[PDB]
Amino acid sequence: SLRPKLSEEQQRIIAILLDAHHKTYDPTYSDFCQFRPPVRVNDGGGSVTLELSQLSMLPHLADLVSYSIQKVIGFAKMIPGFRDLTSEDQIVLLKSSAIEVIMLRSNESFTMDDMSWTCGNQDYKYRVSDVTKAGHSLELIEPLIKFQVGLKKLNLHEEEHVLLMAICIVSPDRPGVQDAALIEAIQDRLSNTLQTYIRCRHPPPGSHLLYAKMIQKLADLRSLNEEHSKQYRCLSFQPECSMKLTPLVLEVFG
Ligand SMILES: C=C1/C(=C\C=C2/CCC[C@@]3(C)[C@H]2CC[C@@H]3[C@]2(C)C[C@H](CC(C)(C)O)CO2)C[C@@H](O)C[C@@H]1O
Repeated sequence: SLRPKLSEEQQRIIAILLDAHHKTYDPTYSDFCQFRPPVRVNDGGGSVTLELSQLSMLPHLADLVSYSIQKVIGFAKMIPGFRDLTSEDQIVLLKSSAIEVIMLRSNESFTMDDMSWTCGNQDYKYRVSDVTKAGHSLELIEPLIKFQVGLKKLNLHEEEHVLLMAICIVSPDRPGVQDAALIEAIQDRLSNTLQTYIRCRHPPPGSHLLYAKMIQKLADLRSLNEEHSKQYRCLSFQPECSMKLTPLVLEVFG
């Protein structure tokens, strides 16, 4: 019922997060041509044996994800309060949420026109088929696409988008966290900002239980995270796979 106005601090938090995102997410994807080139082998049959023997799209996608992890680290460092955490806790949070924030931020390039992550010409258009060419299976891809569509349909304001990523990163329920109380205090400040923003700036009927739906996406992400982890493990068993990855990727997912 009540719709309190955003406090000055809350307005500041949102401005800071919008700015952090604009500085770490290039909507033109102009750096992508610097990654190792994408290669698409003929795999109309979706052969696991062939996909693993080649891993043709892995070098490019690994570079894309490595690049993205670097951007997420930069984004996180700008989250109000993040710097108040110990170095040890900052790293724990980053490593555990990296893949989830990547899935979230990727929703910006995802398009329902053809269910792909379109980052430019045909060369930089990523489809389910490209993900399989990188060693992953439908067990991850299927729910990932469903997740992207579900997120797209929430029609989030950029303010809600950046707050969701911040809330995802600053989670007290990550294994290995030291000061969970502090992390939770920081997360609550962000969650309260999101709830307040939704209540006084998000017009209906898109505001109906929007917060609950957003929180459910965070739960969905935990599942996707676990499935990606299991599959990455399997992928890492392929001889010479490390050379197709990057040191940052090896560390975060290793
Ligand atoms: C990265 C970003 C973008 C798209 C995200 C995608 C499309 C390609 C496949 C990805 C990268 C998917 C998200 C997860 C999925 C995954 C399952 C991860 C996996 C990585 C590994 C092999 C190491 O296991 C390869 O496929 C583009 C832009 O919006 C920026 C955003 O930052």
